[PDB]
Amino acid sequence: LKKIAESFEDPSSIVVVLEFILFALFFPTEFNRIKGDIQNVLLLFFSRWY
Amino acid sequence: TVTNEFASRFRTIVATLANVVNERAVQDDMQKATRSCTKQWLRHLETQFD
Repeated sequence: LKKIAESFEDPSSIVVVLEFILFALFFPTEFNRIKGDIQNVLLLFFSRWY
Repeated sequence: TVTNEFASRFRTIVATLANVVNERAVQDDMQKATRSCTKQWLRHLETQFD
């Protein structure tokens, strides 16, 4: 997955999170192979808000 | 370490120091836009330290 590096701070930065939820419902085959690093960029999201 | 420790200690400083700032915008009871614009600055200041 082409690294999209950003830090979640503003409540408006939900667009980066919603981008994967939308991608996962179109290409399950492709998502099932790169779910790995798409996870750790989203694991950074869970450290900040929760 | 996954997430740097030295910077995570700084987050505790901002977390409780910002709480003290609110107690002044209740006595001078500024319009939320004023109290928000200072709480927003501490987000940028802290994320730079990372």
